[PDB]
Amino acid sequence: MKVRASVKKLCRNCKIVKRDGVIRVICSAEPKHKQRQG
Amino acid sequence: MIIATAGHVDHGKTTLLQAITGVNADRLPEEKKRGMTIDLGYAYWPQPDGRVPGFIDVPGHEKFLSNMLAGVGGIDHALLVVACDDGVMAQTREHLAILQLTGNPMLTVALTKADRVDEARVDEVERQVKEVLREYGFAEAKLFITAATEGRGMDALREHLLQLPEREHASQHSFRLAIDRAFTVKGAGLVVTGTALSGEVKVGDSLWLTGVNKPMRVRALHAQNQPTETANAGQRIALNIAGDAEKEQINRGDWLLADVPPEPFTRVIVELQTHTPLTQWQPLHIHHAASHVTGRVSLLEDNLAEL
Amino acid sequence: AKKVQAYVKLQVAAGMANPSPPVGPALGQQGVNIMEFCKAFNAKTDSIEKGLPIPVVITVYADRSFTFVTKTPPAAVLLKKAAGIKSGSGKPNKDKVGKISRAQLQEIAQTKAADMTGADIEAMTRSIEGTARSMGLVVED
RNA sequence: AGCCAGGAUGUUGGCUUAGAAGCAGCCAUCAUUUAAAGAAAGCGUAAUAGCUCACUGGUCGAGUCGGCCUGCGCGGAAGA
RNA sequence: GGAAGAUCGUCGUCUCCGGUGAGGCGGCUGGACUUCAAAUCCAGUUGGGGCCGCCAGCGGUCCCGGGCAGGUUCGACUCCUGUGAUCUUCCGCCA
Ligand SMILES: Nc1nc2c(ncn2[C@@H]2O[C@H](COP(=O)(O)OP(=O)(O)NP(=O)(O)O)[C@@H](O)[C@H]2O)c(=O)[nH]1
Ligand SMILES: [Mg+2]
Ligand SMILES: [Zn+2]
Repeated sequence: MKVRASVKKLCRNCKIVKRDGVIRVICSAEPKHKQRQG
Repeated sequence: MIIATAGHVDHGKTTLLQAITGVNADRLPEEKKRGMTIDLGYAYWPQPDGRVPGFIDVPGHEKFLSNMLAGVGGIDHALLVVACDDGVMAQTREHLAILQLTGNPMLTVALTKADRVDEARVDEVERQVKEVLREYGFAEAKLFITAATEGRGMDALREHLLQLPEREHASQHSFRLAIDRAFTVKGAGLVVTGTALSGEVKVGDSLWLTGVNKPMRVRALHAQNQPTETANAGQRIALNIAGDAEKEQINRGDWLLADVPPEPFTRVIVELQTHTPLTQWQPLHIHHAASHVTGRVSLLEDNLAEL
Repeated sequence: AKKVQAYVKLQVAAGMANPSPPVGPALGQQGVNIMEFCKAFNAKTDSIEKGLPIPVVITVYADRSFTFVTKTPPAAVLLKKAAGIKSGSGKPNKDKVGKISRAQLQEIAQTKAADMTGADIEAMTRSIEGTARSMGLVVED
């Protein structure tokens, strides 16, 4: 989790999802890549 | 009838000794503070019969092994306590191997924790012990299954205790004493306690203390909580001695004996018996009764070695 | 002898039986007898020349041994010792390591021809030579 | 697009050797078995096993790929 | 004895170091070395071991050396576990 304003994809398993209207990044295999509010 | 108790730690060996003798083995505050037998403690069982069997409780720890090695000198009989809960422990098997190598004439296996286990486990551990005896080349052994807190096996144990030989010694042997615990009592000097390998001693006798290299007159002695004018080999001997020697030079594993030894030698040959063969010129611990040494072994013909 | 378990084509030079520093325990991790990798290891070793780092297939099973077959010497060092000049470049376009001719390597490689893939003999020839030319040597043509 | 399967061998590849073998790089910058096979796009690891992916097949059955101009909205946006 | 701690090279001190051991510092022995010094390097601290020819009073073999042993780990003085040894401090030495 990090609130950085630019949430570019980092691994192939990273995928954008819009939850509660804010978009998220979740890299299934690699938790550290998880991001917020791009 | 000296019976030294050995076995893996906290398997009731102290409880057994309080059951038979009721002696408090602890002496140093730390072992009192920590509740374990950190170091050797002694029990004795005086009787109207006039013999006092000797009891030596020892740590089952390898770092503490150097003290147990202090206690294994002069044993008449060895009793390895084994809790029925886990059966024989690895420390117990180690002690069994050490007794087989030392050539102890006989040893008794005493099974504890018997009340907590069902009898089926009793017979199973009994079988397992009787198999292990053959593994170590043990001949006679009398297995006693008992809850020492309950006093269960006491009567069965008694007959065996009376069976145990006290070693005889020929009158013609140079007196030899292995020092164990040197502690002054405020009365009358040093009194150092140790096992007598051979010979008799009296208060008028002069002895020769090794490692201090000084003669020492005997002030007094107690045979086994049994003060007397004379002492014979085959028991722990409290020995109160005078002379120029002082505790700073005194060391456990120093010998007290009738005449000045020729000076100690590092090199020695030894017959080997081993569960598996040793290799030439390798570092190892030499452990002798009350003696720690470090040395390298070498192989000569077959089960012959140079230390 | 059984379904796939261990085997891959990897081993050191044929002069080192059961190597300890690059490998040691790593070769003993599974249940093949160590003897296979020392005594039977010299079988292909001195059969040709000592210390040919031929990869060997050994499917370690729990069922005593596995068939010994030390097959193909690696082409890389084979294009060193066979050419005779062990040195090279690693700079394919930036320098020319040297030159041999079709007569040596094209004849040498045929010993491996039974195992090497190819449509025809020359499919293997250009395939090795395209690798050998890319080794920085410019072979005669 | 899923689903089902493949996705080589000389490959511990010249240098440079703890070892970099598709997996920093010297350099991989070939070609070939056939469907291609990246002298390799990810990770795993000292690098190989290991799985993947690009890539080439099979099932499926009607629409589908990735950008440019774009108009309007979202985050970035905390004070008494 | 017990608990905890420091140290244990390959001449000493230190930096160390997991890529294969190296280096900074130092004392001394000489050489190159001057009238002596000083300095620079060189050369060197040569170490041990089972065994050998031995008493050869020594010299070799192979092997090893960060006290020694053990394991990693792919590879250890290097990481770590022990092991003692010396060394620091403290707990009690109760026939
Ligand atoms: N159920 C049961 N438990 C027992 C018996 N005897 C001893 N124990 C257990 O053993 C514990 C005491 O062990 P102790 O005798 O001090 O051990 P130790 O073997 O003498 N110590 P060390 O080996 O160092 O000399 C008691 O707390 C008790 O739980 C017994 O007869 N029955
Ligand atoms: Mg006890
Ligand atoms: Zn990512």
